[PDB]
Amino acid sequence: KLALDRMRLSTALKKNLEKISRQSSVLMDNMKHLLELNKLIMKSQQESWD
Amino acid sequence: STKESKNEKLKEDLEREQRWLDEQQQIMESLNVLHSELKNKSESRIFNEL
Repeated sequence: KLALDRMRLSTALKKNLEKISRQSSVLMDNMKHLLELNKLIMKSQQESWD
Repeated sequence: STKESKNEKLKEDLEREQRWLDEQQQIMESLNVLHSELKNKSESRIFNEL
């Protein structure tokens, strides 16, 4: 069930990708914040490894 | 936030364990020397000192 749902979301998201980079939406903002987080988390993970 | 807290605790634990290891190495050297010295180191003789 989960795999089917993810595939559906991926294809629908692909079909409307051009509309997304027009942006000027709350969802576009959320994506910019998400990029900032992931980077910090991965750096902290590497330091913990060492 | 949780990852940051984990990293801080890891650093503090690291310094503390380093100090403990140093002290324990000193103690081990002392024990080795003492056992070596003791290993390197009857009625008639006892009656003599009295």
